[PDB]
Amino acid sequence: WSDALALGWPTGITPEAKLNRELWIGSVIASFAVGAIVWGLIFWTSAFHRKKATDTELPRQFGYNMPLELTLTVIPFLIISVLFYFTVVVQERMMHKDPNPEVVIDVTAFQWNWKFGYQKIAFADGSFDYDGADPERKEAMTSRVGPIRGMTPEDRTYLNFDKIETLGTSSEIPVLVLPAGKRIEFVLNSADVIHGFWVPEFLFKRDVLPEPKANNSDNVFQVSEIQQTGAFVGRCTEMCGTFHAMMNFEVRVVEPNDFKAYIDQRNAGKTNAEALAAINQPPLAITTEPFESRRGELV
Amino acid sequence: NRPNMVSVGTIVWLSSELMFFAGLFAMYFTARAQAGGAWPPEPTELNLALAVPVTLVLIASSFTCQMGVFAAERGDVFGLRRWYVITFLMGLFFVLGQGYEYIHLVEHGTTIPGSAYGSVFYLATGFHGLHVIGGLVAFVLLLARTKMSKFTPAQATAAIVVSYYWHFVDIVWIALFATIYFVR
Amino acid sequence: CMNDIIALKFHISLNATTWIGRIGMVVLPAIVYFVAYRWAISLQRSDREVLEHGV
Amino acid sequence: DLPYGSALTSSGRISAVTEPGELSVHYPFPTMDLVVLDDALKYGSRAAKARFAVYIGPLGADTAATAREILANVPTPENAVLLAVSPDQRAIEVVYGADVKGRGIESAAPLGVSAAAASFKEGNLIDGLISAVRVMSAGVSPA
Amino acid sequence: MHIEARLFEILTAFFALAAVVYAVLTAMFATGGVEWAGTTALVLTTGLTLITGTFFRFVARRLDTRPEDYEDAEISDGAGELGFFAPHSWWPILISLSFSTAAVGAALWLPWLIAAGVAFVITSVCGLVFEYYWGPEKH
Amino acid sequence: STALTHGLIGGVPLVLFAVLALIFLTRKGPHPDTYKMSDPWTHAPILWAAEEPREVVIGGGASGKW
Amino acid sequence: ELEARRPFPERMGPKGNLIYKLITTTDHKLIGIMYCVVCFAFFLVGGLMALFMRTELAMPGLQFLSNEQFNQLFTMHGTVMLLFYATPIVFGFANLVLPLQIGAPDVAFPRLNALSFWLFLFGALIAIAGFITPGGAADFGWTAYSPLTDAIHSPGAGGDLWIMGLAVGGLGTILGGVNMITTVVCMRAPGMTMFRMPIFTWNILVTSILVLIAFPILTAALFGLAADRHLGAHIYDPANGGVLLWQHLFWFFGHPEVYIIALPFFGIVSEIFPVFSRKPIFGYTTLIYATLAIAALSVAVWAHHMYATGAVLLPFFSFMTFLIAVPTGIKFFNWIGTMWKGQLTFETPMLFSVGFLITFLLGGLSGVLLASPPLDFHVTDSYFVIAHFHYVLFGTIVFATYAGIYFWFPKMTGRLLDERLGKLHFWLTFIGFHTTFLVQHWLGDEGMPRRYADYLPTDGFTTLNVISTVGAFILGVSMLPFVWNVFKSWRYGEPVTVDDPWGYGNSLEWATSCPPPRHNFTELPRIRSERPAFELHYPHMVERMRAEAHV
Ligand code: HEA
Ligand code: HEA
Ligand SMILES: CCCCCCCCCCCCCCCC(=O)O[C@H](COC(=O)CCCCCCC[C@@H](C)CCCCCCCCC)COP(=O)(O)O[C@H]1[C@H](O)[C@H](O)[C@@H](O)[C@@H](O)[C@@H]1O
Ligand SMILES: CCCCCCCCCCCCCCCC(=O)OC[C@H](C)OC(=O)CCCCCCCC[C@@H](C)CCCCCCCC
Ligand SMILES: CCCCCCCCCCCCCC(=O)O[C@H](COC(=O)CCCCCCCCCCC)COP(=O)(O)O
Ligand SMILES: CCCCCCCCCCCCC
Ligand SMILES: CCCCCCCCCCCCC
Ligand SMILES: CCCCCCCCCCCCC
Ligand SMILES: CCCCCCCCCCCCC
Ligand SMILES: CCCCCCCCCCCCC
Ligand SMILES: [Ca+2]
Ligand SMILES: [Cu+2]
Ligand SMILES: [Cu+2]
Ligand SMILES: [Cu+2]
Ligand SMILES: [Mg+2]
Repeated sequence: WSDALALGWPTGITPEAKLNRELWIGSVIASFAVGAIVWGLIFWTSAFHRKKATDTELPRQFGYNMPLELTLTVIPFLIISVLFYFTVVVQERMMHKDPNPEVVIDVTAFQWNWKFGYQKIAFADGSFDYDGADPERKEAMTSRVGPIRGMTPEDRTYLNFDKIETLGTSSEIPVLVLPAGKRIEFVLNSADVIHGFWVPEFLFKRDVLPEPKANNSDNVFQVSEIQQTGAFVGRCTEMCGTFHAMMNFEVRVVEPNDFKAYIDQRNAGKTNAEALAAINQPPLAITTEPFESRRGELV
Repeated sequence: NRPNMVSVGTIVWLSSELMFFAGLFAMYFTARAQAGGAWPPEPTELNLALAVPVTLVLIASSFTCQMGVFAAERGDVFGLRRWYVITFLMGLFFVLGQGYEYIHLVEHGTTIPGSAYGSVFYLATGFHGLHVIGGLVAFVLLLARTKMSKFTPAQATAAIVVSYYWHFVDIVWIALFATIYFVR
Repeated sequence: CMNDIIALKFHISLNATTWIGRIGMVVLPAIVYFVAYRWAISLQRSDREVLEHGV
Repeated sequence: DLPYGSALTSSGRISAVTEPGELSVHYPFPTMDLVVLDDALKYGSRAAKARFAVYIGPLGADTAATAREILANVPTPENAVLLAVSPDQRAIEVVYGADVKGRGIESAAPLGVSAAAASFKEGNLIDGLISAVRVMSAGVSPA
Repeated sequence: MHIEARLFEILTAFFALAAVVYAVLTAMFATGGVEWAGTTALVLTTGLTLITGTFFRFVARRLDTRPEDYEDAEISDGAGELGFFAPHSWWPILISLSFSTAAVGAALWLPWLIAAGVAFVITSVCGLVFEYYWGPEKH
Repeated sequence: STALTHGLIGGVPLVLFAVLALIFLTRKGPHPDTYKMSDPWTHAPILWAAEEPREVVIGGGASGKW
Repeated sequence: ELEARRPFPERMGPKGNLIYKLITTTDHKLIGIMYCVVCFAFFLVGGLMALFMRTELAMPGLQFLSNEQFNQLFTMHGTVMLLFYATPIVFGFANLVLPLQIGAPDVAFPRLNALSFWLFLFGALIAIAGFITPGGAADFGWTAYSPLTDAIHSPGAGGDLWIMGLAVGGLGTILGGVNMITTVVCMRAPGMTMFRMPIFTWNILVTSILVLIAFPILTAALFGLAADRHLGAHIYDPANGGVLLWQHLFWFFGHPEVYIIALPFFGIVSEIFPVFSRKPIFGYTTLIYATLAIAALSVAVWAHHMYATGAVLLPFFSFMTFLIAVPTGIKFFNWIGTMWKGQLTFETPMLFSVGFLITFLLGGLSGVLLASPPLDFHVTDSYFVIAHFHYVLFGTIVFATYAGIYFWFPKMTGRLLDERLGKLHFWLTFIGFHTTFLVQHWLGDEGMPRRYADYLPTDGFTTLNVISTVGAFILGVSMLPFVWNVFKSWRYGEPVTVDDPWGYGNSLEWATSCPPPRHNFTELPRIRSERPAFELHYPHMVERMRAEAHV
């Protein structure tokens, strides 16, 4: 069974996730085969090489087997070389970026929640085009000699702003709406510290950094398509402060026609909750719910 | 007929001390790559009319420090004291020269909170200056021990290992001086 | 008496300093007595070791 | 002639080994009972300034002349008091050096014999030795 | 002592190869160009093994074979005085207490406590250095 | 539930400790069996002496038999 | 041939036998013992922190801990285990036997050796002292990622005490590493060549080299962080590139640091396996090459902890990380080859060593799974990572640590720990460890990230968290039998009157009394191989070992 050999790995909703899961199962099979051999050898000598009651002389005092030793350094080298090749193949596919994505999402991480913006939508069939860039609010952050290349540490111009934005709340989980079967581009920028953009169904995550360009970090990753609709939870993975465990989000995948209807509702001034209700979807997140603001059960 | 245990312990520690300066060097290079074209940026104006004579004094201190080692290996405690006192004075002049450079740099707007360049410049050079001050303390402590007992081979070993630290400090500054004032 | 001054400078709760001094007023003298008594006798043993064995 | 795993070193010391999981002492008495006897021997000797010794084994045919030879193995035998016990011989031989003479051992040695004999009848070897050492040490002065 | 530096030269060659390879591999097809933090650390990691190895190379070629460097030496070959080893000292605990006082002052940013700690360290280090060199009192 | 969770956390370690202790601590140690008077003295001769005070003409002795 | 003995050895020294020694000793044997007691006190202290977290994670919702307290808990729990327990006890075992192993009377610098202990004890206390501040101790994790550690995001004094406490302790570790390199090079006994030293001595010397590379750069990075927090510097400012600058330096320190606490415990089992197998260590020459290769490779694989940052050269670090698995696999084959065709008796030191082999392998197999960036893209910053370094640290710094404690307790004390109590301790530890850490592989894969104070009932993490909580409390009660054994066997344990209580010891410490005298040796034997004590005790086997050495 693949589920037993997956050890809890989600099946995946993207082709990159499927390829990553296939690599995981094969590597686990290879690791288990090696472990069984070594565990068997350890158990064999522990059960059959114990000191008997009818032995008086010490055993043979051998401590060097050159042909065996040279053989036991080549076999592990071959296994890692095979694994390295498939490792390189998979990461190249997972990190590949198409110059023409169909949906571009601006992911803004902060302490302690999320903000999702729709930068640009360009369907490959030409049935929906939308430019959500907001450059009149990106130029309002400039702060300027400056300690760093003429800029103060409060420059914040690296962040992206959009007309349609889903802002996370302490009593409202932010829900990101994406179309199924379309290429999605995620641009990650962090306001303050480092956060983690992890969708377990994506079988992939990347750290969200402040000033990613200045840190030589590639903050853009793409998925070829999402193969099924539904709701999938997302969690922060990088230690970001007091509420690192209480800033989860949800990704809602709907049909292309549904996504077009939802964007029109958002353009019509509707909030995220009521726009989702306009396309016959739950207004709030269903995989996760907001955490109680109370600091504990003893409060 | 046997290696000097104190010399081996000092050289081994001196090698580890270099990794401490490796971290400071990494910070300077990381900030230099993010400069954007200005390194050092305004209003920082490095002047070589003072750094070069200060650097030459520290280099000359190594030669007089080596002269004290020759006297120490010769068994001449008085020759060791004369050369190490001279080395201490020039080492003190290096600290005063660096501080006088620091005062003018601060007045012109180059400070640790002022700019990223000020942070790396003062941390790299300031920590080296702390090492120079520690070396000056070693000279005083060693010279004070010369007035306590007769000049023994173990005492001559202590003089040699102190010069090892002073030579290490001088060599590190040459790397710092070339990297900061010439490789901009 | 300097608990308020210590609390501000050394980042200690003022309530904690009062109770630390309160509990320590009874526990710390007992600890010091035991340590000093053992320390004083131990120095006697150190003096002895020189006597039967030299410096 | 050395045991298995035992070697004579260049300084004359014997470097011995024992099989893993085995003991190097293996006295046929409980550990806590041995501690009580050691305390009785150590503190009894301190209170009287005379080294007290206990022997457990054979004593030839004339026990009294074997104890006498045995006491020569005790460190400072002139100021030592040895209690020899022979389970197979069912006897109690007590010998002391000349330095202990006149310090009250003459009154205490029969008492130590009587104390040891009383507990031996009950099947208590270590208890008898402990009782004999205690009464003999209490009856000897540091003079 | 030919083996001791051969250990460091072997480490030196690998560190030099890794430092060169990493710098070149980061110069090309790597975002941002040469990654300076790792390159600086690797280059000066080679320096650590180079200084220790070079010193051991110079010491080895000066002195002849030692009894512990012989493949068939006798225990009696090492007879003689080894050197000075301190029998006892309470100065080391005072040095650590002096250094810990300065660290606490630096942690809470108390300049007076930092100044006291530095003065304590100097006095404590002076005691350790002068412990076996102070002469008898003169009266 | 909540009662089962606290029962397993506090109960299993104590139950496992008792079971494993009964397996191992009830075994016979390497210590030798206490000697009995009814049995012959097959052990090697034993000479015990105190180390105090810190460092051959006899002065007398006595006899006895139980 | 009647030789007078006491009925029982003295239980304890008289009044005043220890207190003045503790603050004035230059003896490595006493200092090494002082390192085990204090490191075992810190291990107990840090374990209580994990019990608080593990109890909190048993059920959804915050029952008794807040988010801030939980964040402080795993930071300090990890700091205590990694820097206050594992790193110092490496030098704990070094001061116990390394001068004995090389036939030396003392360490190179006896006073510098004592300075390391006190620098380490007061440095650890400074960092722990953050818990008495109203704000609390450090809560940014032991990794101390930037700019989370900046004064803007971590303004409390607990983080500052954490930084300064690490600097003081790091200085002691550097000095200890300097002492160990010098001692091995200069204090070897006549006839003890470099390739005749025990594997443990080889591991410590190589480890001390790794200390001199990793710890000074950590001290440099911490001082830069202190400059940012107190002087308003811009060292780790994200606009200046300081996000990756801190990570690069910290992981250049950190990954060489985990082999500082791996290789010495590899040496410990390498000393134990030949003794209880009645056979010479398999591939003695090759194990040295494997250790050297592991040390060299560990310096240039630091960025495999930064796969998810998207700012490191993946092919370079992925390949070199795979290379480390080869020498580590070699060590298993030598250890199994040593046990192969032997006479195993499975005493407590041997029993713990076998537990190391079983435990270390599973954590090692998870390592190659993580070494590939594609697989790490899903399991990084999750409980699968938590399962890797817990299987792979526990085997080295607990199983091998306990194996060394049981192995060398008669040597350093002259008394034997009870084996029946030791077997109970081993099985309790094994069962509790596996119960509390087997299910964490599933939790991380299912989607539970690491460093979470709370989760939701609908997350599906409750059942496995409860199972892990049950196993953790078994590890807590596994602590009592060993503490009781140490407390009782230190005064009423079985006396050791022989040089080798284990029968077939090989290194030089088994050629001296238990405990060794003040200068460790009243005589030395002829050194002709890596088993001088075995040759001394069994002269008739000298011919056999030379003839049968090669298969
Ligand atoms: C290096 C050695 C080491 C050891 C031995 C351990 C021991 C244990 N640790 Fe580990 N741990 C780490 C190294 C280690 N740890 C590191 C490096 C981290 C990283 C954290 C971070 O992200 O920053 C970590 C973090 C960590 C996590 C991740 C938590 C999280 O991210 O949310 C967990 C999860 O449960 C854990 C649990 C345990 C448990 C149950 C033990 C068991 O060993 C505990 C049982 C042991 C005991 C000793 C119990 C104590 C019992 C007593 C009876 C004490 C009584 C004492 C007094 C009353 C004074 N620790
Ligand atoms: C004892 C300490 C220790 C040791 C020895 C190791 C050993 C290894 N570790 Fe690491 N590791 C840690 C301590 C340790 N580790 C810690 C503390 C962290 C997290 C720190 C933190 O975040 O706080 C970490 C995290 C960590 C990461 C980053 C995970 C992440 O955060 O995403 C990676 C990835 O490459 C890694 C891989 C490895 C590998 C490949 C080995 C190899 O050395 C193991 C190789 C061993 C074997 C392979 C078994 C023997 C081999 C054979 C029998 C032949 C088999 C051959 C094949 C299968 C090819 N570990
Ligand atoms: C001079 C040394 C003498 C020491 C000798 C030994 C005696 C020590 C006894 C131990 C004392 C501990 C008891 C203090 C118990 C107590 O009353 O305090 C609590 C806070 O716990 C604490 O601090 C406990 C930590 C104590 C630290 C341990 C002591 C060791 C120190 C003294 C060592 C110093 C180093 C050596 C000095 C160098 C000199 C050299 C010799 C709560 O106060 P509060 O602050 O109101 O918190 C509110 C909530 O309660 C409420 O829920 C809600 O959450 C809020 O209202 C919250 O504010
Ligand atoms: C015997 C004194 C012991 C000191 C007290 C510590 C003994 C500590 C052991 C029991 C208490 C811990 C169990 C429960 C903790 C909890 O869940 O919340 C309680 C409280 C709400 O949270 C706290 O923060 C408590 C204090 C944290 C620990 C201070 C660390 C001390 C630093 C060292 C310098 C001590 C030196 C001793 C020096 C010894 C004497 C020197 C003269
Ligand atoms: C700081 C003064 C600098 C003076 C410039 C010249 C440098 C060499 C000075 C030689 C001094 C000789 C003293 C001597 O032999 O006395 C010896 C004793 O000196 C001491 O014990 C303390 C010496 C001073 C300690 C310095 C601590 C702080 C260092 C600060 C570094 C900036 C003679 O002792 P005696 O009674 O003759 O056995
Ligand atoms: C559908 C879930 C099945 C459960 C699979 C459990 C696999 C256990 C593997 C244990 C491996 C131990 C090394
Ligand atoms: C980015 C252009 C080249 C920069 C090279 C800097 C090298 C600095 C090394 C100086 C070493 C002096 C001894
Ligand atoms: C393309 C430029 C390459 C520069 C390589 C420099 C290597 C590190 C130099 C460190 C110097 C420390 C003194
Ligand atoms: C000593 C081995 C302990 C193994 C503990 C793991 C048990 C896993 C049970 C999973 C049950 C899921 C419902
Ligand atoms: C090397 C990976 C080991 C994986 C161990 C998995 C433990 C079994 C957990 C079963 C959970 C069932 C819900
Ligand atoms: Ca909970
Ligand atoms: Cu976050
Ligand atoms: Cu987070
Ligand atoms: Cu790693
Ligand atoms: Mg991470």
